[PDB]
Amino acid sequence: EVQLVESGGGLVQPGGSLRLSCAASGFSLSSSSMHWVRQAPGKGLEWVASISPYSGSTSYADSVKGRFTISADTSKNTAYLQMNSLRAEDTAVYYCARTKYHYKNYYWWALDYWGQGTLVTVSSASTKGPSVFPLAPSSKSTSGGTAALGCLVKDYFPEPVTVSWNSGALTSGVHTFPAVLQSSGLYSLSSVVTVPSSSLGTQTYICNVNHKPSNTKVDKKVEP
Amino acid sequence: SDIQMTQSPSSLSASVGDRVTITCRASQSVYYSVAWYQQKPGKAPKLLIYSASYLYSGVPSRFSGSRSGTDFTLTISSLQPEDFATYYCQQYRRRPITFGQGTKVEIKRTVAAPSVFIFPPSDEQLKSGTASVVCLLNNFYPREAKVQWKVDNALQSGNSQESVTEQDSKDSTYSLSSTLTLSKADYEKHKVYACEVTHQGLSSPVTKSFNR
RNA sequence: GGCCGCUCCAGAAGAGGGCCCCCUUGCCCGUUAUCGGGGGCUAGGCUCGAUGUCGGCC
Repeated sequence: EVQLVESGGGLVQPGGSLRLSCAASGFSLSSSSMHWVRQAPGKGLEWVASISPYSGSTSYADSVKGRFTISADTSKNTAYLQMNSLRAEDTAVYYCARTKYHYKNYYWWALDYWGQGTLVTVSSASTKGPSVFPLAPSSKSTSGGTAALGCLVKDYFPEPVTVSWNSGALTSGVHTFPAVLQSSGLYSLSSVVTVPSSSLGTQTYICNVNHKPSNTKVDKKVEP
Repeated sequence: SDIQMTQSPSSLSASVGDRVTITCRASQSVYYSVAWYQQKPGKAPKLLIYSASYLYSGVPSRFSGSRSGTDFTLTISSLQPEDFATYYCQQYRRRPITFGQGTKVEIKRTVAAPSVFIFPPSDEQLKSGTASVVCLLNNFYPREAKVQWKVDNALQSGNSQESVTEQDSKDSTYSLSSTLTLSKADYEKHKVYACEVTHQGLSSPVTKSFNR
């Protein structure tokens, strides 16, 4: 019944600007105060800004006082977050949320509907395609059990990459680790499989890396 | 002063059927102006409790909250499969609103030792001028493992990074990767590279090495 | 010394105000907005007063 679709986020360099838009459905903005809350990667939640469209009253966190501007447009039943002079500590998923207005309540309460968040990345990195190296089965396997092998996917930007093994023909035992931002602003990631050591000789293992935001497509054979 | 919300524990393991409690202390009194939220990975928070103990509509009655001074408790009477997620408290007695870091509610299972695998850098990478040494810890539990890198018996710091899967969809284990990145110059100055793993399921450390 | 006054300066000066704890808002209240009552600390810091070691005038 109630909906909150956010949009307008993405990738931007420090100093740059962005406009988030939280389109609401099923309720009127004038019966609500709207809020932006952010979740930096791996960290908790934090409140950015709020607005009450019925009155125009607005409020901001201190870290973003003077750079961000919340605003509403009730004819489009939509709220906006204008973000200027972005630093890298503004990188986060940005969730808008609603608190319903109740004429008997005397003050605002919890955030009772949330939208699914947009991602905002503030890096100086420039979109680059990944380099694929093989992670070879050891030339010392225990002789009669399982082996491990994989693909190393290094130096790509931005996320996400997607890995598959033998073009999807191999899913059992596949682990693709979450990507890691190295000390150079680029991402790195590994994907590994366990297979029987017997199959090492007479089964060829090829992983398929695909990075969309740079239209890259690799295919690496893994072999002793 | 911002009223801060401090949440413990950071995580915990339980099983379907368990009674589960999470707590959150406020830097100072917030009277009853605490709410509790549920969030599943990469998905929106949902509101469970407001006014420290009121059940927001549609929130299954298994959820309860209570107050003890500046201590706030969220309790799942009998734990369902849907309820493993991260839980956050929030205090709105004084603007600005503020959140605790969250309690992550993980699946309990038995201890499993990691199978450890070590991978030298590829000749391809070695030409580009860098060397990545990967060390893999497969299907272990609980999450707390330690991977110490030893280069010629010398212990390393600052030059590696770890990533860990979420709990496996079928057996609820973890897998972990640690990559020790060097420059090509440094990799060939040395001879023996070792990964040393310590975990509950391992009575003594598991070391795996190679030379070149 | 008289009369006036508070623009300034005093702190020699009340009352606002503020801070913390309790009561699920609990006399009446309440900005699309977090109060009231109770308990405890705040003084020269802000507003308003009062005052003179201040200012003016005859």
